[PDB]
Amino acid sequence: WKYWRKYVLKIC
Amino acid sequence: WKYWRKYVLKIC
Amino acid sequence: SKVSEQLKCCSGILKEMFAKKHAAYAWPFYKPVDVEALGLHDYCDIIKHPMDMSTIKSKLEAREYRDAQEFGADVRLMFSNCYKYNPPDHEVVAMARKLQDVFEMRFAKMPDEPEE
Ligand SMILES: [N]
Ligand SMILES: [N]
Repeated sequence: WKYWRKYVLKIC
Repeated sequence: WKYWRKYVLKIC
Repeated sequence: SKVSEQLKCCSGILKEMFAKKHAAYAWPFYKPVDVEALGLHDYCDIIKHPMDMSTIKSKLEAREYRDAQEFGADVRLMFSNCYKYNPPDHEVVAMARKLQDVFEMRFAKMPDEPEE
């Protein structure tokens, strides 16, 4: 998972 | 996804 | 000179790319892809020249771009890496497209002679 502040996003 | 007032919503 | 002022415009475009109003799709591109933290054992196999917005910022501040077109090429390398590595239906691809849409419209409309 990528993270930035209140955001998350699965890249792997 | 975004942590948004208790919820975790998919905005992307 | 036209080059120095066009580079200044490039900084302004990058600053907008970092702004809150674009964050919901821009944020995956703020920093280098941390292959180790993410466990992406195939990223370096596929992507030979990683690029991200913070690195482009550092290159502008270290004066690594001869002109706006070398700046633009690094921005487009960013997006291309994302299109190349991820499945075409991946959320991050749509996100790259939305940010690219903003970048292309600003980059296209930059004055050809900003010093005048
Ligand atoms: N992933
Ligand atoms: N999304």
